Amino acid sequence: PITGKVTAVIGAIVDVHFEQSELPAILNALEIKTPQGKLVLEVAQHLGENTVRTIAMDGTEGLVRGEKVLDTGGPISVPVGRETLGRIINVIGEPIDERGPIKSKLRKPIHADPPSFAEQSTSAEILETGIKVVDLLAPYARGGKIGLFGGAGVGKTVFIQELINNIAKAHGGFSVFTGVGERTREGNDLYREMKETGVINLEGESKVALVFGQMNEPPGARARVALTGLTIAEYFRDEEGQDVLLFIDNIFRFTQAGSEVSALLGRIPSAVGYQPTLATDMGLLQERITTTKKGSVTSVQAVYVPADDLTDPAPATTFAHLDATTVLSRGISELGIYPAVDPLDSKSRLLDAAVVGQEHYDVASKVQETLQTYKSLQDIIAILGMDELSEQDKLTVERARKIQRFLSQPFAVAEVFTGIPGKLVRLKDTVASFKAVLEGKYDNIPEHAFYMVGGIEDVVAKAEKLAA
Amino acid sequence: VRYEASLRQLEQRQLAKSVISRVQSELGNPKFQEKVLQQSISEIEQLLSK
Amino acid sequence: NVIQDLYLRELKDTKLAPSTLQDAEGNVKPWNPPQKPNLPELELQGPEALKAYTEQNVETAH
Amino acid sequence: AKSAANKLDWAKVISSLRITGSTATQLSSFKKRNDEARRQLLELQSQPTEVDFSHY
Amino acid sequence: EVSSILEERIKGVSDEANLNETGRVLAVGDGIARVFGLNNIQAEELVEFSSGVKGMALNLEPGQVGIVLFGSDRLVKEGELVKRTGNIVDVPVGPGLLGRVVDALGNPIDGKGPIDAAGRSRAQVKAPGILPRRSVHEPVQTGLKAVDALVPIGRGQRELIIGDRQTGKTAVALDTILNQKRWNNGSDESKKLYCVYVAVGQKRSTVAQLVQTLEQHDAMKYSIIVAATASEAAPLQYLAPFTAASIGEWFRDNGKHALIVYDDLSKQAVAYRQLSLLLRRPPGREAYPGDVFYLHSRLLERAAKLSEKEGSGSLTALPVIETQGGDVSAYIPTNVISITDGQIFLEAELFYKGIRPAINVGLSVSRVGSAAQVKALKQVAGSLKLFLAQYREVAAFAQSDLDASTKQTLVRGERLTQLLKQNQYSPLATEEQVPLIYAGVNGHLDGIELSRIGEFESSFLSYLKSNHNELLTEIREKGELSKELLASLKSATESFVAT
Repeated sequence: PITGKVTAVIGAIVDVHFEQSELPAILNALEIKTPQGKLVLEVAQHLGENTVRTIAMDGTEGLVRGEKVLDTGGPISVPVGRETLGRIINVIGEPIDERGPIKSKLRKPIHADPPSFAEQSTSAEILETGIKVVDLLAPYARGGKIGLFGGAGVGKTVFIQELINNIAKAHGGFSVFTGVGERTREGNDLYREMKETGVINLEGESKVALVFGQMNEPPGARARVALTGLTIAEYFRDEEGQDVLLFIDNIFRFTQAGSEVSALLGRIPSAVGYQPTLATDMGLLQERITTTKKGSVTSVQAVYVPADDLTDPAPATTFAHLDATTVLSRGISELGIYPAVDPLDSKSRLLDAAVVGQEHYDVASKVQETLQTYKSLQDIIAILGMDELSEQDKLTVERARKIQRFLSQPFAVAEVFTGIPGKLVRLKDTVASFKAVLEGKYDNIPEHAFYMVGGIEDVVAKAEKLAA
Repeated sequence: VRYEASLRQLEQRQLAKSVISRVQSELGNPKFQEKVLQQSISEIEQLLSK
Repeated sequence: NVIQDLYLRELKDTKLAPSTLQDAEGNVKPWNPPQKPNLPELELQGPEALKAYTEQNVETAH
Repeated sequence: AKSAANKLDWAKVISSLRITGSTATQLSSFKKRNDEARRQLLELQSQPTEVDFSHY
Repeated sequence: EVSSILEERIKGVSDEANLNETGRVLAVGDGIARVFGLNNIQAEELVEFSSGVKGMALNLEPGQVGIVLFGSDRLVKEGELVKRTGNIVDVPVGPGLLGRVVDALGNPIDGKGPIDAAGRSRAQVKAPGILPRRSVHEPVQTGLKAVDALVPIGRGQRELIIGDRQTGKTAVALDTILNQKRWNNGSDESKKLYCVYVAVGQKRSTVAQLVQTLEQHDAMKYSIIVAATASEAAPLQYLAPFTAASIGEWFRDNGKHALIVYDDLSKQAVAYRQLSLLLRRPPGREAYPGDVFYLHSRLLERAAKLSEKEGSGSLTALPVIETQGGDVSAYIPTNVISITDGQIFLEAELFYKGIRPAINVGLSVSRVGSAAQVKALKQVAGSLKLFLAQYREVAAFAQSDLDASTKQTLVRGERLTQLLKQNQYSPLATEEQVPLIYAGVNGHLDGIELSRIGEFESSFLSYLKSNHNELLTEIREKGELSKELLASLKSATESFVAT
């Protein structure tokens, strides 16, 4: 049968010599039976002479040159299904949730060509979210890649959790939290916390499926974690029709993993170290995420900009792919606003006049203008005094400060965590909320009575009790 | 209209795998022998056409 | 081709029967019935309001 | 008419400008303006009231 | 139905072929393959692999030939049989490509119909010599006032558009394509441009929205789209502008006027960089290969206003450069700037600061642009570029004592700046642009307070048409302002100003 003997193990780059006229093909998966389990090697070259050069996805230590290898015949095929819901699965597609063999339906190759130009969705759609701040100034979109920027563990994880809760309401879909380069310590917290906030019920419903990819995993296997997660999503999209949302951890560590694999492959590094195949590799990852006829993946990515240099190529390539950026800030969180999101900092291309309609746009623009003027004004207004506010100026200062508290609304996931009942406010009702505040209908109501509240209608009631 | 177009695509992929199934059936047969003979005489004709 | 023969035979001998009407329904919710919200609310009903308004309204400033 | 309503509305504004004739008249003007503005968007809201079955 | 189409496909692949040579792959990976045999290979031939993909032979060596895989690495493998296509890399070119998105090879990726193409033509072709060239003389109008007199552009003219990433960079060019429908959907075929939009390195989803946008503005029918998306493989991207330029040349070599927008050549640079690095050629500056200059220059100079001998062909080139981190001294951009004639730098600060789009005119030049302009749009716009480079100075030193003269300039300048502003996908007719500029030049925007400038524009245009569209018709046909037209406009502008 198709067998070959290990003929090198320089690093984790294992060259395998296969018997003639039985040779693998590029991107095939080879499996070496080991007392360690298996080593999954992915063929990334043909060196000729009935030899190939492959990379490994598991640690290569103790390997003996001459072990028989068996060829899967194609890229790693990971089980996918509705059974994969609420299962932690490692990159080699095996359960690490230790809830035993996942009941495989179909398995599918990790490399999967991005959907055809013909099957692209010709116009954008707005993925509804419960978060009002999001729903005004950077509305989520179906298909899209919306890249989170900001703090970490400041509620960052919880923000992601909130989205999962929301997703269940929004569609009832699934999610896949894919963590690339994830601290195993951080991972423990995420699993226990996710169980605790009930987005995973090991005895029940689980929207999120977990794929955790530790940093201790080989750099090649770190690189392939992302493609594996995407495959799970595609079963949801294509084969359950669902609109789903796939989180990725650091895409810096996606880049980092890739750069290393190139260097291991011996390719001449491209500018600022990053792989020469930087553009194409990212391209495959971020073009396998889109709205097909069947469904749409939507991807939230975490961009850990190195040296906070937006000039750096790794951020630059990411920013090209991104549609919107949500810019969580700790300054804003320190103003007591949960969402942590800094509204002015966040920028979207999904917020557009045509897209959300003129009314939504006009409301948003006004809300932006009020806040924008307010922040700048408040700088010297604080120093100068509020008495140096004109009638026009104090109107804006008033309007803005009412918006500022009103933006914050508790999160369902953090109902426990803050202690305050969550607020998930529908998109239509969000527009309404701001329209009224713009017309200052209920602006005369205390700031604390607008602090940590839901939609305008909701806070009419709360205003009465809070004031009383 | 959407489901109709989708059904044409679904029909196409179902009927695609039925062709594959028929391919797997034919190459087992001594059509495997007889069509090799057809190729042989065809190669004779082809190679004479040079 | 041997393929051409194969196809012809295959196609003929393997006919896909159309999908059940219910499955089509599953992907497309059927019909829409007349909207019929009927009568909306009364408009400025009775001169009861009018008598109140005539008496009430006299508050015109200079 | 709506053109009547608005010409007389602004006429009453410039009459009230002199001797105030508005107190709660303008609140009536606001109500008629509201629904009048609704009707123009209603008339623009209208699309063909019958399903297409020639092409579609 | 599905059965008939399938049966049709089989009937359409009936019958054998006469194969006459092959080579066999030895080593492959890193997207290049080394083939044994093919001693009859032409240089830069197209080869077809057993896998079915196509590649361009790059290194013909005595013992090996090194094909470069035009995408698909997965399917290619060692000991595969590579057969010579027998032709140098060519792409179908012809009239029927109008209203067809195609990929680089010429496969319609919109899948709208089968290709209708007059010929196929080799990807690299010699540029028009000095001798068959004749200088520009016809305008291209973009419907953006600032562009159409402050940054004038003609036909067959190379004219760089440079600026910062995803400021709807594409939209600036898109507006030109849309504006061209007053000659493209305009009957005059001696005024028809046939415009090609090359989308390189862009999100396949985004491109589909763009295509849909173009089909919303019913513009697809006068335009060709070549597409080489982000997903699409880097060697395909390398050949993507060149192929597109071939398609353009067929129109050009009919003598017909055309335009090609190469959006974004910055993504071509990254592609050639990838290709070079994977061919392990020595890394050039900024890791962009040392032959990068040649790559852009060979591409750029294949567009041009041909001479009367050649039937006055034109292919207007607009190459769109994405300044990474807004670095206007970056190696690839400076190299492009030197090749291109004029640049249309766009300023990010202004874009954020209330112009969408915001065409900075300080760093926009057009080397020979003004000679292609309509005489009316030279007369009305006379020295306005100078004036607004006096405004540039004025606001430089405004932030200080201001002379009443300086204040007058500042008031004119700021207000003129407001007038320039325009919003995406709202173009202005050539006729319409003439009075608006006349007004501002004749200082009637000192007469309009800054807030009401927008009102002035729309109202003025409505006024002009109602007052006398006869004047506008005159400027439309005459295309110059006689003393009478100048007076009539002075009188008319004064008339509108009053109301």
